Amino acid sequence: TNTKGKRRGTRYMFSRPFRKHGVVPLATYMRIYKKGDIVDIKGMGTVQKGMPHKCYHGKTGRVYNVTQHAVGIVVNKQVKGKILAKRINVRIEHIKHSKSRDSFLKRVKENDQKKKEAKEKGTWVQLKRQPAPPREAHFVRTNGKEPELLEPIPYEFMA
Amino acid sequence: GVDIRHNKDRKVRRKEPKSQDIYLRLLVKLYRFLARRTNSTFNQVVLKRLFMSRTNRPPLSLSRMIRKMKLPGRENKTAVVVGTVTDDVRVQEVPKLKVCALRVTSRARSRILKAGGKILTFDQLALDSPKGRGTVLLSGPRKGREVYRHFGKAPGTPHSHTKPYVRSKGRKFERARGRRASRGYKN
Amino acid sequence: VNVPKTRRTFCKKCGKHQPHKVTQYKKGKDSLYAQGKRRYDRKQSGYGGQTKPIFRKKAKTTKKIVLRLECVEPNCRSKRMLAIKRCKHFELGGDKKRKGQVI
Amino acid sequence: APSRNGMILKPHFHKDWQRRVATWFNQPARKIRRRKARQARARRIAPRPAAG
RNA sequence: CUAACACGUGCGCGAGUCGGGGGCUCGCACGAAAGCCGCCGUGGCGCAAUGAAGGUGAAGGCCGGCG
RNA sequence: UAGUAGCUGGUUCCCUCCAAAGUUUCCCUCAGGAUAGCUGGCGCUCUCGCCCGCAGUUUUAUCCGGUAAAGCGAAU
RNA sequence: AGCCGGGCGUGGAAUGCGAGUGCCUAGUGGGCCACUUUUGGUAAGCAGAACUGGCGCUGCGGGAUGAACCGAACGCCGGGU
RNA sequence: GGGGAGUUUGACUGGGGCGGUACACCUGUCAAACGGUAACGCAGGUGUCCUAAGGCGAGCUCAGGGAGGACAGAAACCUCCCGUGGAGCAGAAGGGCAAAAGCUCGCUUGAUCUUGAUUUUCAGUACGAAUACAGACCGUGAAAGCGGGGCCUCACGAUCCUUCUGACCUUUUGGGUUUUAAGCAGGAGGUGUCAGAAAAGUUACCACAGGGAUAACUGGCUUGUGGCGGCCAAGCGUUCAUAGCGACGUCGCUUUUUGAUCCUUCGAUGUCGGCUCUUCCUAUCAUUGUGAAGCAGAAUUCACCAAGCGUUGGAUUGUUC
RNA sequence: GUCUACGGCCAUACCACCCUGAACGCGCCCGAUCUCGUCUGAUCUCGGAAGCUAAGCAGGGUCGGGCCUGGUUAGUACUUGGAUGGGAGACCGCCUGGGAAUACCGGGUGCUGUAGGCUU
Ligand SMILES: [Mg+2]
Ligand SMILES: [Mg+2]
Ligand SMILES: [Mg+2]
Ligand SMILES: [Mg+2]
Ligand SMILES: [Mg+2]
Ligand SMILES: [Mg+2]
Ligand SMILES: [Mg+2]
Ligand SMILES: [Mg+2]
Ligand SMILES: [Mg+2]
Ligand SMILES: [Mg+2]
Ligand SMILES: [Mg+2]
Ligand SMILES: [Mg+2]
Ligand SMILES: [Mg+2]
Ligand SMILES: [Mg+2]
Ligand SMILES: [Mg+2]
Ligand SMILES: [Mg+2]
Ligand SMILES: [Mg+2]
Ligand SMILES: [Mg+2]
Ligand SMILES: [Mg+2]
Ligand SMILES: [Mg+2]
Ligand SMILES: [Mg+2]
Ligand SMILES: [Mg+2]
Ligand SMILES: [Mg+2]
Ligand SMILES: [Mg+2]
Ligand SMILES: [Mg+2]
Ligand SMILES: [Mg+2]
Ligand SMILES: [Mg+2]
Ligand SMILES: [Mg+2]
Ligand SMILES: [Mg+2]
Ligand SMILES: [Mg+2]
Ligand SMILES: [Mg+2]
Ligand SMILES: [Mg+2]
Ligand SMILES: [Zn+2]
Repeated sequence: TNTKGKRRGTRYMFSRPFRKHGVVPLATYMRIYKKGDIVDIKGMGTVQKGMPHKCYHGKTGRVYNVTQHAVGIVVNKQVKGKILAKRINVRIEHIKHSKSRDSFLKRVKENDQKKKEAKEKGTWVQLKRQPAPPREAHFVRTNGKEPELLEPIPYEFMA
Repeated sequence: GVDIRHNKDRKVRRKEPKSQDIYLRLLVKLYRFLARRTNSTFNQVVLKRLFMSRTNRPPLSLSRMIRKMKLPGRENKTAVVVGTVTDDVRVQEVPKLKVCALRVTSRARSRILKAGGKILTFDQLALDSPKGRGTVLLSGPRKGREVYRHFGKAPGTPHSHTKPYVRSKGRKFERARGRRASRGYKN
Repeated sequence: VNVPKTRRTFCKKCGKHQPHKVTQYKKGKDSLYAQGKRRYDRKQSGYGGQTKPIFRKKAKTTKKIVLRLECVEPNCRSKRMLAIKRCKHFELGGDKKRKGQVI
Repeated sequence: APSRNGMILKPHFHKDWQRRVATWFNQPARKIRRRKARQARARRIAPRPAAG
């Protein structure tokens, strides 16, 4: 059977990208994580302290505790037929703010603003994101040039 | 052929009391009629609770009843409980209450009558208030039974304050291996 | 491994870091009147032969050796047990090694 | 074998308990006999206290 | 089938509950039943837990009197 | 002494409803058990005749990867 | 960071559907087959895995025959397709 | 003190046994781009080592190469230049690392005391290992800081018993003092079959409950091996590739050899040969009819239709051969 | 236009050679009493201001290497789902969707934050 080591099969997952080894850029250290941010997990092999287990690599969780160097986050893990929301502590290098939430936040601010506006105007405005509707009817103008014929080319071997 | 599942097709709720006595069944007849020919849902709740079993109709204590009726806004309303009103001895001052219950302890009934309240039974309650206006529907603590201390997450498992099943309490009964860091492990 | 004979470390009684004299802990002589021993001879006496098991399948060639620490402060002189990882050869404060010499 | 959850029990029926069983089917007859003896002694000691 | 335990259900009473052992009932067809005891509740279970043990043992919140 | 048997054989009426597993971990464990998983029964708390949630699905965003392919005039 | 008090309902993608929760619990813990992926093997109706569906637990029309293939899953009947 | 008694004599497992450990662990792959994922699959490693190879701080830069300098050279030491790591970091492998995680010095013992939480296998239980904290005592540095072992992934052990350490600790039972003993908490002494019995064989004198979950026949699938047959045409055949052969290749057929497997049979299908007797196949030895020869005749080759009819008597061996 | 101090993103910023640098600045540079450290004031530390853009540094150049970004390769390779499709097989075609990577050919060669200067 296999081995139950903590880092089995991570030679590519925890490795560094090509031509990106060396000193960790300081912007990663200079970011602020508060209680309740949605955050992504991406193990970085450069630092070995507080490295998350390989099964949380690429997972997104919620911050619930902030500490000197690390952050505690609640993340869902599918174990057999059930999902457990378990909390793990990850050092700040292996973490990154999720941009999936800021889009929704900006949308909230923007449609709240356009709801506050036009409230006095009384006009109607659409807020829900409708799915891509079918294309409407239109005209395709030929400019006096007729469409050119397309025919299959004859078979002839290359190799 | 239809792509459906029949596991949860049949609902398990009670249609009628499992009991066989005749007085409760007469009450059930009356409240069945009331529930189906009145739009008030108090009758529906009362009939449903009449259907229930003994362990689902826990007794309500006098202290609980006075505590829940002393709350603001609910003065001079009738306290309705489908269970048994038992006396509480650790309460001296008892006000006058208008109680309705299936059965009341003798000492509790004496206490209420001495205090000046009146005891009602669900029949006379129907006559007084068919739709049940001015009623405070109470119930005893359902989780009061001691069997619930044995339920839930199993003992000998981290962060589980569940009572084990032990034939006798003492220092020689389930205290050594799973309960101490000194002997094996501590959960 | 090599361990020095003196170590400045925490002392429980003093509640502060103090110098400690360290030695190697060796098992004491088994008292004949321990409860377990007394029960053992009471059970073994008579007929029926051997009762408790005798271990034979030895497997480990080493053992964790324990350092006995003693606070050098004459008033305190408290003692504590400290153990570290297994080792085949072990010595106390011998031939402090130096680098870059003739092999 | 243990089931899911329950109490560990130590029934003391590992001997030949079925040979030494004390049924109490003579309890009413014993009570009747003790009574009869009681009244017989009470009659025997004519004016003396029955209790003793 | 007996005993033990767990849980679910039905009934009585309910911070209590239970005579199973004994006794009183002119012993005796049924009746070896049934009724009663209450200063026969000894006692069991419950009402308090925790600690190895010595042991300890289950709210407090506002104003006037020397922020 | 009706000795024990994780092993063979047998295990008695009808209809109705629901309906599996041969997988995880531990065991002198491998023809067996315990434990999760899968099943049934008993319920209970609410709900509609504005709104709550949920989904073996899609959409819109946003991250995660080193297989198929490809490369050796790029590292090994 | 926690507290209070106050104001905002166009319920902020599509589709579908009542949901949550608690006890007690039997049987099972020999599996097999197929498209695709795949390891050992010259290979096998061989041995070993992943996903899904089946057989086992399942009858029916077709493949003459048939545990698994194709269609389709079942109360007792009449008509139609 | 096998005269006699009681008992034991692991598991896995292409039958069992011998072999091996796939039995507790770790790296890469298998593994199908989350995770997980099998086989006695593949390549390997572990039961240690370290007073520093732990912890800080400072200063330097490695492997290799080129050009120079008395002995001196291919290689001894010095200097300059190039040098993205091609070196080193204890060990297997993988990841990671350049004013460092490497090399050299300075000072030290965070490898110390203590309560909780979390991750890894997972049942989401332990052990082991690890991660963030928090509370004291410290080390180092000017300091920010860093450090409660080794850059990360592995290097280890329940109950019962014994032993040591701790408190002006509790009990030692009618009261008191002192020895003793028992407790409470933390380490150590094991169980490598590594969630942990105290354990040698033989039976052809054997027994029981079972098993076609499993071997020894046949029969099935397979056809490597055996047997037989093709295509190509290097060469042999004095000359001439193909009268007759045919190298180096390559495609098949058969189940009269052996393997491989374990589907049927273990509440039994009588398990080698020979004797006797019948029938069938053709991949034809002879005979009938043919065609080709390196066929003058004779003899003998190769091929075709073809199984109608024949295919013996003996020595040796249980033999089949 | 540009520099210095501290930086962010870390080659569009690197590497090789060549040309030009007004002012400030950054440097090279001059010495070792003190602070400090070496075999050596070479480095480090300290005290200065005779000279110089020679070098570093900045800007620019190269049908430059590299790097970054496009086209081609290419709807090719591969691939989700489907068929009582083909083929003895090996494999291949089609339907429904997604869709690469070399060679080869183009373009570009650091943006920018805070504070403080020079261009009087
Ligand atoms: Mg139907
Ligand atoms: Mg059901
Ligand atoms: Mg003796
Ligand atoms: Mg069972
Ligand atoms: Mg049970
Ligand atoms: Mg029997
Ligand atoms: Mg068995
Ligand atoms: Mg069987
Ligand atoms: Mg891979
Ligand atoms: Mg490939
Ligand atoms: Mg198979
Ligand atoms: Mg089914
Ligand atoms: Mg079917
Ligand atoms: Mg057919
Ligand atoms: Mg029809
Ligand atoms: Mg013997
Ligand atoms: Mg995958
Ligand atoms: Mg350094
Ligand atoms: Mg600390
Ligand atoms: Mg180190
Ligand atoms: Mg013999
Ligand atoms: Mg078989
Ligand atoms: Mg020739
Ligand atoms: Mg026969
Ligand atoms: Mg026979
Ligand atoms: Mg022929
Ligand atoms: Mg100088
Ligand atoms: Mg210059
Ligand atoms: Mg110049
Ligand atoms: Mg170029
Ligand atoms: Mg700037
Ligand atoms: Mg001017
Ligand atoms: Zn001390």
